[PDB]
This record gives sequence, C-alpha cells and structure tokens, in this order.
Amino acid sequence: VHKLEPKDHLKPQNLEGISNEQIEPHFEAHYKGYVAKYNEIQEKLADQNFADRSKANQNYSEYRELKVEETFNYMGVVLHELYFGMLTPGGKGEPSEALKKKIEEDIGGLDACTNELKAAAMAFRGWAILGLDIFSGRLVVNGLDAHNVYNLTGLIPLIVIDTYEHAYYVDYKNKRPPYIDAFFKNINWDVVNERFEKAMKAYEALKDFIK
Amino acid sequence: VHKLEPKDHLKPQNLEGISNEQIEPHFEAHYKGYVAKYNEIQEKLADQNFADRSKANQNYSEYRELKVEETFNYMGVVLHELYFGMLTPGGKGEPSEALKKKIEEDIGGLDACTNELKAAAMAFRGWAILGLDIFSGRLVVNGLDAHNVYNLTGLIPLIVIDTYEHAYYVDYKNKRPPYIDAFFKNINWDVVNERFEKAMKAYEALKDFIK
Amino acid sequence: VHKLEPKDHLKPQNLEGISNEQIEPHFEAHYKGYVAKYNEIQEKLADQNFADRSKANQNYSEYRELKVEETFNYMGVVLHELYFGMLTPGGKGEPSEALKKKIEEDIGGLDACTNELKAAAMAFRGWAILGLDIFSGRLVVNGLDAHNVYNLTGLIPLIVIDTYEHAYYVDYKNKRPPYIDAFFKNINWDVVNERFEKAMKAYEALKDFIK
Amino acid sequence: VHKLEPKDHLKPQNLEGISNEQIEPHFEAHYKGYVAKYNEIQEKLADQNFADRSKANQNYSEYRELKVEETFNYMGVVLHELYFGMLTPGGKGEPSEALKKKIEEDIGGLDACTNELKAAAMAFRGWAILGLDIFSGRLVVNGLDAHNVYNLTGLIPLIVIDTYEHAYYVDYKNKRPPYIDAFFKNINWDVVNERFEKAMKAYEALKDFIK
Ligand SMILES: [Fe+3]
Ligand SMILES: [Fe+3]
Ligand SMILES: [Fe+3]
Ligand SMILES: [Fe+3]
Repeated sequence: VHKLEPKDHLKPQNLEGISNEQIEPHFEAHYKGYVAKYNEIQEKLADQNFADRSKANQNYSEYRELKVEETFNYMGVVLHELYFGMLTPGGKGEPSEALKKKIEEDIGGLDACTNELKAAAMAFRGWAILGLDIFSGRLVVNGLDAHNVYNLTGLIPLIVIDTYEHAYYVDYKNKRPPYIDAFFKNINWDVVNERFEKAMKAYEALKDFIK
Repeated sequence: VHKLEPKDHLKPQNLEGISNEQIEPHFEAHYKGYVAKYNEIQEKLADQNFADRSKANQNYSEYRELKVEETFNYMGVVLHELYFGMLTPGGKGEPSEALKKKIEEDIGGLDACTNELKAAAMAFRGWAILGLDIFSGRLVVNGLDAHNVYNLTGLIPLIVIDTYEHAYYVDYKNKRPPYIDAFFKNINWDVVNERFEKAMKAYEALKDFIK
Repeated sequence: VHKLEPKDHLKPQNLEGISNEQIEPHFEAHYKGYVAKYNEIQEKLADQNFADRSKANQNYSEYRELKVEETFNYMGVVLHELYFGMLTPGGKGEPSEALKKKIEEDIGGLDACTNELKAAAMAFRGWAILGLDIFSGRLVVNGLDAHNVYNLTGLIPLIVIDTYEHAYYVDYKNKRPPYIDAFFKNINWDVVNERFEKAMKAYEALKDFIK
Repeated sequence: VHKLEPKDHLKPQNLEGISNEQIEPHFEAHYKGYVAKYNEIQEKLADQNFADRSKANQNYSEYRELKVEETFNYMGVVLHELYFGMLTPGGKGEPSEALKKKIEEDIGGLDACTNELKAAAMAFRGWAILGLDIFSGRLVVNGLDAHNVYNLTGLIPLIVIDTYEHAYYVDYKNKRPPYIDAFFKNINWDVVNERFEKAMKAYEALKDFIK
C-alpha cells in the first residue's frame, strides 16, 4: 500500500504568540495520529477480502466507510503539513508583487483579503483557506467545517488556518481572535510566495479546463 | 459580483442508455438551479451590510451560511459541467497510452480502475471521481456524499460520475448499476484525455508543493 | 442481535396524487434496504472481535463506522414507517381539537403550520418533521438533510414528510411542490391524532426533565 | 419569539478530575454562546420578511440556513444543560435497581454498558449518549459527531458525555481517556435515576407508537 510518514522537519518552534506547549500536542498527537490512521486505512483498503468491492453499498459497506475516513485522515495530514510548513518565528519575507496584484484584482486588496481570511476563520469550525480555484483562475477563500467537509475540488491552497479547538485551546482557550492575529505574525511569506508561483504556473496548463 | 451563466452547449442528447427525458430535468432544472443560486449568493456576499464580516461567527452568521452554501452551489455547477461535458452518444475515442500507463502504475490496470470506479459510484451518495491528487501525483478515486462533502482539496477531476438520485431515477428508478454501465458506454475519451494532459502538465509545476 | 423485519402492512396503495409506480420502489427497494442493512450492522456490532471496542477511535475504527451508519439505517427504517403509516387514499379524519389548539398556541394556527411545513419541506434535502419537543413541550418543525443529519434529540414525530428525490421523482421529477400538496391530500388524521395523544401523555411524565 | 436564558444554577464546581479552570470557559463562553445564538435565530425566524417562507429553497435561502443552525444551537443548549446538570463533586448516589436491570437486559450488564459508553466517547467527535429509544423501548448508545449530527429522533437522554475538544483540553489536552474516567467519577446518580423514571413512564404512553 502507499503509506505515509510524518515530516518532523516541519515542526515549528518558538513562534510569536503560539507556544511550544500548544505546538507539542498538535504536532505529536493530532498530526501524527492522522498519518497513522491513514496508513491503517491503506492496509485495509488493499485487502480485497476485507474491503470487498463487490459489496460496495451506500447504506453501509466496509469499502464505503474506509473511503469516507480516507478523505478525513488524508486531508488531516495534508492540511497540517501546509499549516506547520508556513510558520516561522516572527514571520519571514513579504508577499510578492505578483501575489499582491492578484489579491488586489480578485479580492480587492491586502486589507480586504486579511479581513476576509479572519472572517472565514471566525465563521468556520475546521479551517479557513486562501487558494487558487483552478476552474476560474481566481483566488478564493474556502472555509471548511472539518478536514473533509466543504472543501472545494481542485483548489490549490496558499494560506491554511487551522480553526479546530486543539489548535489554540492551550494558549487562548475559547478566544480565537488573538490566535488568528498570532498566526498572521508568524507567516513565512517565502513559502507562500513559492506556492503562488507554482499555483499560477499550474493554472496556465489548466486554463479552459471546462470548455 | 462574479456571476456565472449556464453552458447550454454542454447539454448531451441521444445518449445510449440515458434518455433525453432523463437529461432534460437534470440539465434544465438541477444544473441551472445551482447556477442561479450561486449568483444569488454572490450578490448577497457583495453586500457588506448583509454579509457583515465583523459579525462572522461559527454558530450562526449571515456570512457563514452564505459561504457554506457557496461551496454547495459552486461545486454543483462545476461537477455538472464536467459530467455533461464528457458524455457523447455511444462514446468517442479511447483512453490515451499515457493515461493507461498511469492508471496501470497507480491503480493496477484498466480492469482494476473500472471496478474501483463502479464500487465508489455504488458506495457514495453524491459523486464518484477519478482524478489526479496534486499532493502525491497519483490518480485516486474520490467519493463524495454531496457536492461539497468529502471532496479532496487540490484534486484535478478526470472522470466524474453523478450518483444523486435525480441523475438516474427517470430511466432506472432505484437501479443504479445499469446506469453506471450506461455512463461508461457514453464516455468521450477525447475530453478525458485532454483533461489528463493538462492535469499532468499542471502537476509538473506543482511537484514538491509540500517540502 | 436485535434484528428488524419490514412491516408490509404499512404499504400504501391507490393514493391520490402519488402513484403505485412511485410507491413500489420506495417501499420495496429503499425502505426494505434500510431494514436489511440495519440487520447487517447489528450482526457485525455483536461480534466483539470485528467491532473491537478497545480499538474505538474517532479518526477511524470498525466500531465507529458501524455506529455511524447504524443511525443512518435505523432512522431510515423508523422515518419511513412513520411516513407510509400515515398515508391513506384521499386522506382520513381531521386534526383533533386538542391538536388544533396546541398548533394554534405554538405555531400560530393551522394556516401558519401548513405554510411552515411546506417551507421546511422545500428547504430541506431529507425530511421535514412536525413533532413535540420534549424539552420545551412545544410543537416544532424540524428539517433534516438526511435520515441522520439535523435530527433533534428527544423529538416525538407527528407528521413526517420525505423529501429525498426517490420519494417523488417517478411522479413529479424535479417538481417538489405538487408532491407536497399530494402528501397533504392523503394524510390519515386518525394516525396523527393518536400520535399526538401519546406524545402529550408522554410529555406529562417528561415535564421539567432539565431542572 | 421563544427566547432562552442560561441556567447558572447548573454550573459545576470543585469536580474530581475536572478543574474549575476547565469548567469556566465551557460554561461561560461555549454554553452561554449557544443560548445567545439560539435567541438571535429566533428573532430572525420571527421576521417573515427576513426569513421569507415563500423563498424556501434547499440550495440556499435565509429560512433554510436559520433552521439548520437552529438545530445546532438548540442542541448545544440542551446537551450542555444535561451534561452540567448531572455532575457533582465526587459523584452522588448509585444507579437504581430498575436502571441496573434494564441495562442488564438491553446492554448485558453495568460492565458492558460502561465499556460501551467509553468506546462511543472515544469513537465520536461530538457526544456519546446513553438513552431510551422510544421506538423500541430499549436503552441505546448514540454517538454524535456534532450537536446536530447523528442524533436519533425521539431518544430520551439519560447520560450525556461531551467529547468536543473544549470539554477536556484545558486539563488533559489531547488525552481523552483520563477525561472520560473523571466524568464517571462525578456522576450524580440521583439525577440520572430520575431521568430514567420519567423516561420509562413516558415510554408506557409511547409504546406501540408505530403499529
Ligand atoms: Fe489541527
Ligand atoms: Fe446531478
Ligand atoms: Fe424515502
Ligand atoms: Fe461542550
């Protein structure tokens, strides 16, 4: 089966506003837990007798349940890697001119975009994502209620904010706003800018996908 | 606001196993209904007073509800366009050698892939999708329980099967299997092959997205 | 295990506005399908080795998936039995004075209640229910997006309307409004009135549940 | 409109294994937040122009969104009141003989029931409930992934365990098992026994609900 292993090199440390105490369980327990479960699902999915494809049924079937949780755990892995990977103590770099221009024409400006992201982060129960919609070529804010609920198909993630309670409860308890501000203070723009460059290059090959 | 309009040129006709009687309400009522509602949401989202961003709240807020249904309706539009757009009476072309090779190494073969797709179509309440996962560069089968439930972020769709009851109830009533077979008989491989080419070119710019 | 068997005596026939052609697959395929799957889940849940309780995990575990679908299928059974059981050709009886009075004080009147029910039936993707909320002792309209999504705990169902597409697609295709009107024409008020009497008697023992 | 107010007298203090620091935000912020939002929804639902019933639509409509979140917030209120209301420092009383006998015949014994509850609490993302199913007259364990997801219609709650992360993150961080044990140490059996008595009396009026 196609198994995954955690990327320890992605673990943030000494962030401004987000303690190591908060990072520890988030990275070591939650993130790694999704990796472990995804692997279990892969093993069971590989067993044609356990996940019998001929018994596939929408009311209940081993195959169905495995596929349902596969999206939950895989997204749990991916989203966390995108989240931790873009955090550096005190932040780094700045959004590129190309990124600023796109945000300006699609969202209205950096000010409008930040407000939009904070709003989505406050309105959603799982994640708030700023990404490129490959179907329209526009930057969009996608809010998720869970790792696998409300995700837009095809979206290339640029900025990912975890709004699950475990992401901020150690430091801020019920107070989400100060956590969102802290997240913005530690954004590694070198990472985001690179993601954008790749996203745009990819979009050039994907334009007019639906004709 | 960014409004959409239906793509009438995508409407299939005289399909083998899928009647015009079945296609009519699916295209004219359902598909166009998602376009209309998406547009309404865009207008309301543009009104900063109605969708007050400062009032964003996860328990309930006008902003939240609009963003939630935005994903439902937008995916409803996109998925339907990908669905209708790949159907031609009696089918057309054949899967490219490049596509067959990728399926072979990622899924195990055309036989394994067809079985996998039919299984997902039988196991899921909304859609069954074969697409390219930009995070691993592998073809994967993604089942959805609704337009916006269980979608994998970043997935580039190649083959999309609608499993909503309105998609086959006119012709087959509760019988989904014969509908799935009929779908396979009308696949326009020229469309799918092109999608694959673009998907692979896009992946080349996206490889090593997470480092 | 605690198994169930379909209640064939509940099958409606010769309804006004709802054909036998529509009733057939709904009762014989869908309803009975939920009974069959619920039974399978019960058998697997009884096997302590398959549904290992010590391995219970929220990301994925055999125990979890079985419990998730148990609610889907059991509600599928119960809701359908309440639905079919209250339909008689051309309708029967009338709402009791006691029922009318409660509706009047809780909802505002029969006119307001009918409008409320039709609205919920049009707004929800699964079911529209008029029932007694045991926590407040008030009649409330509860809309569900699926058999097990948005259900209010403790609610005693009086009137249940199926809004799943399979419930009306044979007769009305995408047109839900005429189906809702037809449903109201075949309501067996003797059944509903009895449900109400029992619900109220039950509420008398349940009042002040939360102190 | 029918508004609600928090029940301050339900706030637990000096629990064994669950600190006041943990209780504070749970009761003062989360619980009271659901009460506030439910009230807002009631006001907006009362405005026939805002929540226009004639515009009821399942893709999106003000009426729909309000009804969706109404279940989220109302259940948030009710479930929390049942949760806090059954907690006393060090626990109190013991399960009645009547309760023990029912558990014995329906579940298999106190030992089996405790194991079942802990399993459901570990397998579900929102709540784990032991209640009386009015349709079968049997005690059942109902797991929920959220306040309004997977709830069984008609269920009369006896024991309610909150598994949301905010319920235990202050004291145990990611460690849910020790929290579940602590919950069992503070159960006020006088409350549970009374709930059971009322539930059984109610069931006597509800037996043979579906005929
Ligand atoms: Fe997280
Ligand atoms: Fe469709
Ligand atoms: Fe149905
Ligand atoms: Fe809680």
